[PDB]
Amino acid sequence: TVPWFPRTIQELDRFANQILSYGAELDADHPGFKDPVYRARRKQFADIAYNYRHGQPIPRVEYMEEEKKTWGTVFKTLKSLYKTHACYEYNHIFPLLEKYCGFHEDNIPQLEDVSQFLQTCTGFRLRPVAGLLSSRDFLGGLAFRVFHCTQYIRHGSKPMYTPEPDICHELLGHVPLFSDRSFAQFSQEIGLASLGAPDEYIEKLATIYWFTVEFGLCKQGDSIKAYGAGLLSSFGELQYCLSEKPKLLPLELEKTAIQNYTVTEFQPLYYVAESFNDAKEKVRNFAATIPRPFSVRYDPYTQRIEVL
Ligand SMILES: NCCc1ccc(O)c(O)c1
Ligand SMILES: [Fe+3]
Repeated sequence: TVPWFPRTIQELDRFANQILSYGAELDADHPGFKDPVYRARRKQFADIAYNYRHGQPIPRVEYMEEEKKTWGTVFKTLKSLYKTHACYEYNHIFPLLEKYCGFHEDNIPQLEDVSQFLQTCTGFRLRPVAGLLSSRDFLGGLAFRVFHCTQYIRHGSKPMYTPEPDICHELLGHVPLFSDRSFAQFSQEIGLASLGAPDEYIEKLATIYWFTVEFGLCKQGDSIKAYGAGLLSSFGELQYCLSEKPKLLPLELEKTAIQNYTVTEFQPLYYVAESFNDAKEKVRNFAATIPRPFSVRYDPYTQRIEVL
């Protein structure tokens, strides 16, 4: 039968009891695996996420000097590339994040301040997430303009590398785009298409998500710029994606939806969007082909999904 999905924004609280409990930091391969302090610090951030409930302010955390040093290294190194590689929407908002959210080399911004700023721009809000959510729950949150965000940071032994999302990736990669109204509507359309969709389509939407929100390129004037969070938080791939090496294809969902990708090396190919409004339209058309015995609409006044 139709798989369950949240109908009010508060029902998102039901996701905490549905994450992968044995996370990446438990693998022998993780940069912080033999470090017991790092291991305890991760447990500490996971307990904060676990106990969090919709509507509460996100807890503030005092980051250690070692964590701030890792943040500073990542921040200074990536910052040099945005003016020439990042899409206009990213560069337009960055100064405001520096002024009101504390985006600076010496300070890790607190999620509550960032979430309030996003709320004022487009109504997006953040909630801390323990570990790995299923694609279904992760995309479902977007229908409500809710982004599940990590609050921990990568291990300091390898500042320019992370095998998973961490706070540098969320703040430098995702957050700036969620400040833009058109990108916000586009992300939300992906989430709405996902509600009650059969598993095999959830995987298609997760693949579309990967080639847009995480690794998307966008047309701007007669140029091409990065807007994908995974590119914007990766020093090496951001430079590589705008060089002559990768193959570039126009965003076509029927095709993008089944494309294979790897998470371990630079992407051999990227899809280019004409604009976020156009990508939004393509998602809405694609959602029409998903076999669901109903239709959905979000009502921002009461924060509930209406099932038609
Ligand atoms: N679901 C696979 C892991 C994942 C999901 C969403 C993201 O934004 C990200 O950076 C990584
Ligand atoms: Fe991400």
